[PDB]
Amino acid sequence: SMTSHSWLCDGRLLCLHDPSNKNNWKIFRECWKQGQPVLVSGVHKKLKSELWKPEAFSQEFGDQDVDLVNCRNCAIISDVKVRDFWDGFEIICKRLRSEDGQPMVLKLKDWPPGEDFRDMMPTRFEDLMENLPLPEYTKRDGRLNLASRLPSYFVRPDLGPKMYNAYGLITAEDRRVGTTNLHLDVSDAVNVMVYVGIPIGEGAHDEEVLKTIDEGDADEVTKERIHDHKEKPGALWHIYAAKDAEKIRELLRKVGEEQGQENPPDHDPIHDQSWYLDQTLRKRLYEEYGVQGWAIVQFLGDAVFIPAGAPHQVHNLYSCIKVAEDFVSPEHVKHCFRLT
Ligand SMILES: N#CC[NH+]1CCN(c2cccc(Cl)c2)CC1
Ligand SMILES: [Cl-]
Ligand SMILES: [Cl-]
Ligand SMILES: [Cl-]
Ligand SMILES: [Cl-]
Ligand SMILES: [Mn+2]
Repeated sequence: SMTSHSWLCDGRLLCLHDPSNKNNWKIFRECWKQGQPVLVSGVHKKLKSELWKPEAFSQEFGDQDVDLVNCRNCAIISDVKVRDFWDGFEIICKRLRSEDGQPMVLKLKDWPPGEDFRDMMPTRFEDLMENLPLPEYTKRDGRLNLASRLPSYFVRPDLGPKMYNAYGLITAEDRRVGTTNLHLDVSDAVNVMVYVGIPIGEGAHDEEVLKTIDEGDADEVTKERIHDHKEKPGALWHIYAAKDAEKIRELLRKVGEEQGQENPPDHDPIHDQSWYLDQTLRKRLYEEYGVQGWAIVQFLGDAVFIPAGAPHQVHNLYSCIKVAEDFVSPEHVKHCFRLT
């Protein structure tokens, strides 16, 4: 039977089922006030699927100049054409190769660039913004979005949205690498999975994905969602409460010193965006500092709500197109205030 919502993370994560239900705010606002992330499923069913395909981005925008990142070693591939990324998104025999002769796991950096999404892709901009869940929070002029209403005593988010495009991580060694390293944002955000590409040709990485989910600490109901085999999994997230950010900084200063890094006692390993918490580090955070997080598998059409100040990291299981919008809820406005 259709239902309004369910729970993941053993009851610690709200999952809303109908992205356009006018009563979602009643269930959402209690969890949100407590500093929890929230998941909303089904947004892909609201969108024009032909606007969110890799082949369309390559056809329309392929001659633009861009930089890529090699996810395995953080090397920058400078000043290549955006088609060199898009044409290898699903077809492994078309990917740029490292020296070792393997196909690379690449991230497309800052594309569309800065605040240019709306000007470059007006039809994509309209399709996303008209279908975002919790619209009183997430639309540029929603009644519960303070972004347009705050003085300069508050850090205001840039004009969005922002697209996040990267290949899936493949090997056993890749399990310890991030697509996006551990960081935090002073604004709230909603991140929507608009396309998942599951490859062919050398796309025999389905088996190692079914060991990542597990070691990633995903709950039994999420696992039930993986093992049912009805929906496409895109990315594994770990999110931590804003209140636990300093304890995470303490762990990462201890680990940096153990690994012979030479850092001042006050430096900020979360702002540096240089760490990915692997299974070893997540267990050390729990055992040594008493910190628990949320392990979230984002499927096609899932919207992840990330609270302001909450440290978070992202690991792509398959090739993903994500689109994110920043907003400033009244519940979390303290995180962007410039004093005390
Ligand atoms: N729409 C659709 C059909 N989908 C094909 C891909 N399926 C898949 C493939 C690899 C891993 C996991 Cl968990 C799921 C899900 C069903
Ligand atoms: Cl908070
Ligand atoms: Cl467009
Ligand atoms: Cl709303
Ligand atoms: Cl990163
Ligand atoms: Mn972020």
